Amino acid sequence: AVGPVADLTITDAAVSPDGFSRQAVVVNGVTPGPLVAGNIGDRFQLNVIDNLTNHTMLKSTSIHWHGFFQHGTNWADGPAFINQCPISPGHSFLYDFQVPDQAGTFWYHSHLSTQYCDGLRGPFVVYDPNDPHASRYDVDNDDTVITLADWYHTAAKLGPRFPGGADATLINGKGRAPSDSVAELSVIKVTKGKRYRFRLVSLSCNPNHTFSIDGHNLTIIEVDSVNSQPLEVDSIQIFAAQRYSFVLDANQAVDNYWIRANPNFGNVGFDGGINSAILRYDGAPAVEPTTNQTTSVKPLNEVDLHPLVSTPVPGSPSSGGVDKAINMAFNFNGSNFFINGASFVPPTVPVLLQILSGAQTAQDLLPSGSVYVLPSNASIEISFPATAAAPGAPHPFHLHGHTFAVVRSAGSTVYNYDNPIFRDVVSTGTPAAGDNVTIRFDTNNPGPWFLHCHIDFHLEGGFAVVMAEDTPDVKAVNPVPQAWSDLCPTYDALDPNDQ
Ligand SMILES: *[C@@H]1O[C@H](CO)[C@@H](O[C@@H]2O[C@H](CO)[C@@H](O[C@@H]3O[C@H](CO[C@H]4O[C@H](CO)[C@@H](O)[C@H](O[C@H]5O[C@H](CO)[C@@H](O)[C@H](O)[C@@H]5O)[C@@H]4O)[C@@H](O)[C@H](O[C@H]4O[C@H](CO)[C@@H](O)[C@H](O)[C@@H]4O)[C@@H]3O)[C@H](O)[C@H]2NC(C)=O)[C@H](O)[C@H]1NC(C)=O
Ligand SMILES: *[C@@H]1O[C@H](CO)[C@@H](O[C@@H]2O[C@H](CO)[C@@H](O[C@@H]3O[C@H](CO)[C@@H](O)[C@H](O[C@H]4O[C@H](CO)[C@@H](O)[C@H](O)[C@@H]4O)[C@@H]3O)[C@H](O)[C@H]2NC(C)=O)[C@H](O)[C@H]1NC(C)=O
Ligand SMILES: *[C@@H]1O[C@H](CO)[C@@H](O[C@@H]2O[C@H](CO)[C@@H](O)[C@H](O)[C@H]2NC(C)=O)[C@H](O)[C@H]1NC(C)=O
Ligand SMILES: *[C@@H]1O[C@H](CO)[C@@H](O)[C@H](O)[C@H]1NC(C)=O
Ligand SMILES: [Cu+2]
Ligand SMILES: [Cu+2]
Ligand SMILES: [Cu+2]
Ligand SMILES: [Cu+2]
Repeated sequence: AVGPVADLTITDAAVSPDGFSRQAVVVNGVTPGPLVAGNIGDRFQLNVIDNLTNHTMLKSTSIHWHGFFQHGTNWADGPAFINQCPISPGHSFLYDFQVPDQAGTFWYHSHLSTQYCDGLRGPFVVYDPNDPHASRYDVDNDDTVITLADWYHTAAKLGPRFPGGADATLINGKGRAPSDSVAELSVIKVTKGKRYRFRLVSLSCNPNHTFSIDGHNLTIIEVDSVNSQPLEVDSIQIFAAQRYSFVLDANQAVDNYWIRANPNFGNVGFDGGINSAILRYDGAPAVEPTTNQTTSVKPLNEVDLHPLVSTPVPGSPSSGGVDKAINMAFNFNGSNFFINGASFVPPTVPVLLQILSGAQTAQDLLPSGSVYVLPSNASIEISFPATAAAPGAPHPFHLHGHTFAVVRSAGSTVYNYDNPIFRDVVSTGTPAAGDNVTIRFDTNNPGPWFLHCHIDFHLEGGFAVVMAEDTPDVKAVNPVPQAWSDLCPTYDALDPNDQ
């Protein structure tokens, strides 16, 4: 792992994770990029060096540190034209922030167009030397991070606007496309008798994945950086951008066992060993498993998750017992997504720069109809009713700068004002189940924070809004470095083909 103080060099390279060679966006030579790690309390100084040369995958870039509150450092959050102008090619920029009050499993990714889909994405872990779950496992390290990624043989800007699924699911950066079932698979080495904290991170641009391990159950103890009550399951459906820690007891027979991550669409199942990797106990031969999959009889259900430590829900025990309730009505017209009649188009001047330049009201802020001004020190409820009007369901919505209470989960008609799980990416379910997924949070974090579908192609088609939280305090609370002030002039000076 690198960090907390590190250079991250962004370049274009040839990679072949599934044996097919293509140009991708890589981080210190690799994709998924390297694990960034620190401890709770750390200051991170992550120097992002943009040495990109390929305009099709974008020569400019911007990195988001997914799940971090970034309190007082809203300028470092990453979304292009919300929190900064992109870094320009040939330049570097220092993201410099603290993580005083969080620990768990995160990730980092480009937040410029669909560039993370082209490879700029990797895992990010913040350890707790007082982790309340430490008694449950023996091993937690670089090799117990498990990444899932959808991989495409055509680049983001070159294929369909809304791809019908990936060529290959990669697990720790390797996997098979169904045409070449010879390509090397990832191996996750375990040792009989040891308990492992596996940190499962979905780096997905689009599909969700139903993750299982032949012969083993999984005890979930963390959900998107929030410590849970331990929950034993035999399969986990994990949506783009979500994270779970699970404990795996390596107390079965020394052998090879299939690791399975079946996407919701694209190449499904496991023929040829697609959608798979290998759990190899030490001593087992260097061969593919021959285990078979059994029916999941205890699948994860989000409603079954609860915080480890009692965490009151923001507001009061009633539908709309909050200071401000916002409903998000979805639409789609074949090319673009809309929220409450507005398809997001990034503004010329980043929302944060507009605020620092005096714009504190929805009337003054751009894009018009896409920015919701929130009062300070208030409870907020947001509902995302599933509708046939928004194909590509279930949409995993993400709120930057906050961890929220999921008061109503997909596939559940029930509202939990008592002990609902908190997380930062939530499936908004389907119109088939009449879902009306609802979240709550408190506005104690001044700044503009993106709220958007985490299917990158949908974000790109406009499926986003901005929550402009406590705009009158943004300037005082988030002092900006000169390097940040320099971004927009430099970017705006670029030829459009060097963007
Ligand atoms: C900027 O980044 C973008 C996004 O990735 C790059 O876009 C690529 O554009 C090229 C050229 O326009 C496209 O090439 C097409 O590629 C396909 C598939 O190619 C792959 O499969 C081959 C078959 O086995 C194999 O030879 C290739 O290997 C080479 O390429 C890789 C990757 O760079 C390299 O690592 C290797 O060393 C090899 O050099 C590769 O694995 C190919 O089939 C296409 O050909 C049909 O296409 C044309 C028109 O129909 C025709 O002339 C041919 O007869 C052929 O039948 C074509 O060459 C490519 O698909 C794009 N990549 C992606 C992921 O979308 C762009 O290249 C980058 N620019 C720079 C400067 O690198
Ligand atoms: C992961 O979780 C799943 C679900 O919780 C769990 O599956 C359960 O496994 C047990 C294995 O103990 C299954 O029950 C067995 O079923 C067989 C077939 O009917 C019976 O013959 C077994 O009886 C023998 O073994 C018992 C000990 O448990 C003796 O008490 C008994 O007298 C017999 O000798 C036994 O009942 C159970 O049905 C499943 N439940 C399902 C599928 O819902 C699985 O074991 C867990 N995996 C791991 C590795 O922990
Ligand atoms: C999903 O829940 C939201 C939030 O409760 C609902 O929107 C509210 O509906 C009632 C109408 O009976 C209004 O009084 C509230 O003011 C609404 N909030 C709005 C529109 O901002 C929504 O109706 C529910 N939708 C579905 C499909 O169940
Ligand atoms: C969908 O709406 C967008 C944004 O308003 C518009 O520019 C686009 O042309 C529309 N597309 C179709 C297919 O109607
Ligand atoms: Cu994200
Ligand atoms: Cu985020
Ligand atoms: Cu979506
Ligand atoms: Cu985001």
